[PDB]
Amino acid sequence: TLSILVAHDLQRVIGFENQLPWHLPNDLKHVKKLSTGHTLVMGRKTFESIGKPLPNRRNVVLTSDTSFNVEGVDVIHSIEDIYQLPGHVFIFGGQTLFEEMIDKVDDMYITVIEGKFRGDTFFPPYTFEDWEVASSVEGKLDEKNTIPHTFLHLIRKKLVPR
Ligand SMILES: NC(=O)c1ccc[n+]([C@@H]2O[C@H](COP(=O)([O-])OP(=O)(O)OC[C@H]3O[C@@H](n4cnc5c(N)ncnc54)[C@H](OP(=O)(O)O)[C@@H]3O)[C@@H](O)[C@H]2O)c1
Ligand SMILES: COc1cc(Cc2cnc(N)nc2N)cc(/C=C/C(=O)N2N=Cc3ccccc3[C@@H]2c2cc(C)cc(C)c2)c1OC
Repeated sequence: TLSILVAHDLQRVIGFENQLPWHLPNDLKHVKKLSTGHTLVMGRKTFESIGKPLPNRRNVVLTSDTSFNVEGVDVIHSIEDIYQLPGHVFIFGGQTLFEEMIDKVDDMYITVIEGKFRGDTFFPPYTFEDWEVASSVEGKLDEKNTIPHTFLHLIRKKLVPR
């Protein structure tokens, strides 16, 4: 399976100055539970923002840098390399990789951050006419998680005659 994994706000903001605009620990635990034991594919800028690979999963970084080499990170240099990765592959970001892959993935795990943040990077527009809501689960709010959010699992709809 090839999946998108993303958090975006009410206006599809995903980042500001190479950081998540929001502080929401519950969504990082969501990311952890979905992607442990599988593969994350991310662009170079997204990797440098995190700074080190996330433990207990394959970390794949897409870059044009022939010199790129980080311990615990596998490097690919073209989009076509993604389809050769085994197992469940999650497209992890950022805007550039999302734009290149949104028309190719089987499904999307989207955390909708129910707010309006200042951003400089965005998830591409998409329509629920094209995507079936396999599940929609409201995140629970508490002391450390104060922004309403919704976990969506969207599966691409099949085009059928009538
Ligand atoms: N909210 C979320 O769920 C989420 C998730 C991830 C990231 N983000 C945010 O997204 C922002 C970064 O997005 P971004 O688009 O600016 O950067 P990005 O997609 O993370 O990285 C872009 C880089 O990836 C490499 N790349 C992309 N496509 C390629 C291709 N076809 N072939 C070879 N290399 C390729 C290039 O690296 P080189 O220039 O080294 O060749 C390119 O400069 C950050 O603010 C981050 O916080 C948000
Ligand atoms: C730009 O910056 C980033 C972007 C994204 C992309 C992304 C965010 N959300 C959605 N929904 N989709 C997305 N593709 C992720 C991250 C997160 C990286 C991070 O440190 N952990 N993540 C998972 C993890 C797994 C195992 C051990 C440690 C972690 C760690 C973490 C886990 C837990 C349980 C709590 C905390 C506080 C951290 C990121 O760094 C801020």
